[PDB]
Amino acid sequence: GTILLDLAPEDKEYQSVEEEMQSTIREHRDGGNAGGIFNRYNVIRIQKVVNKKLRERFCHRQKEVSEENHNHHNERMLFHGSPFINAIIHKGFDERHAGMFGAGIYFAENSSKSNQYVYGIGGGTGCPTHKDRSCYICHRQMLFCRVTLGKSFLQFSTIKMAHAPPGHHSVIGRYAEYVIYRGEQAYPEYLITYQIMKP
Ligand SMILES: O=C(c1ccc(F)cc1)C1CCN(CC(=O)N(Cc2nc3c(c(=O)[nH]2)COCC3)Cc2cccs2)CC1
Ligand SMILES: [Zn+2]
Repeated sequence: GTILLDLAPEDKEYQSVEEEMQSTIREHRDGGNAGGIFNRYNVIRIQKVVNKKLRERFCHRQKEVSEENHNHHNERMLFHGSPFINAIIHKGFDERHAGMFGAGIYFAENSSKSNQYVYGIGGGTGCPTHKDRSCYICHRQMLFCRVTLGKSFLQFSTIKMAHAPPGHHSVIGRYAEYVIYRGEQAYPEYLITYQIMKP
């Protein structure tokens, strides 16, 4: 099954991920409505996710994508946030649960943007305990994942697509939203447990 590797705060790895999480905070059109109001996370712990089977599907899909894209993975580390993280680290991303660019699995370069989703679309009703979307008490989680974009399609309006266009493997949707339509194309590498910190 899935085991979690407990990175150390003094790990050059750990540090690299918190810096990506910390440096990609930004302001959002909703004025902090969904994700709450903060300038910085209090990173409780960072964990590397290890799953035999998920690595295998990810590796296998990696080859097909490659053959169809001048033999390049075109992989990327992107943040994903969801109320579904527990199932994702245990069974991987599932497009059968899959928006502005169709029935896909969404990622983004800004940790803050994924933060909006940890309690659901538009932040839902905030933490279960304090019903607070800006809650500074409750621990949140997100994922820094390896994503196989393959040959990306670029959409510029909103479109309801089920799969990437032929010859493509992902959709970059315009801030850009990274969308794949196959779970295998993302592995959930880093489980991040954190708090938003009152400014
Ligand atoms: O893989 C999935 C899964 C796996 C296992 C399981 F048990 C249940 C689902 C699903 C597949 C559909 N996914 C769509 C999705 O990612 N949603 C949230 C979301 N949207 C965006 C970003 C982000 O970080 N998270 C970042 O960019 C902006 C869009 C949109 C959302 C829909 C519902 C809640 S958030 C959400 C996860
Ligand atoms: Zn709370």
